[PDB]
Amino acid sequence: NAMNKTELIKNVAQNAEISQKEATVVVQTVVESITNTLAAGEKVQLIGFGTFEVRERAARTGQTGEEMQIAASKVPAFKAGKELKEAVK
Amino acid sequence: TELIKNVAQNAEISQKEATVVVQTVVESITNTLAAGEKVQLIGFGTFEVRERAARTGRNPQTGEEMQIAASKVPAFKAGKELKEAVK
Repeated sequence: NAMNKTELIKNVAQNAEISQKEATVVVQTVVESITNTLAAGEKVQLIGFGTFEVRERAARTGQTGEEMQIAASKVPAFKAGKELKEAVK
Repeated sequence: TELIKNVAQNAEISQKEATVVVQTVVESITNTLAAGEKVQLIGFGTFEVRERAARTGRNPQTGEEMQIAASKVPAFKAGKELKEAVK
């Protein structure tokens, strides 16, 4: 089935033929790196894969009927590259 | 390449090995997504494949019928920990 964090680490250890601990260090690093880049408002390309950035948002309007005004916000965003789009289709 | 720098630094290996190792991460994730399954990362977020069935629609120009093809879109859902850092 699916692949959680612990599953991914163990698949990286197996496939890169490094150890359980090294694999943990690398995946933890990928996670923390992207988080630290986006928190800084910056962009990060993980090539073969895609791009992570911060996407500025302004107010949509937007189930009682109501068009409440939702506030402007920064959210995270991922832009899949060509390789990822071709693997998955 | 700041990312590859953090890996070489935190794992204590060559930039070239950090390359290779990061490629492996990209591939598992890509392979799971390619199989229709999800990749779920505690305290970061989830990747998944947004599947949409063939539909028959309507040409916006002519009111004439229009097949709309099936699709498969790679998606990422950020979790709370990532959303909050970003705001």
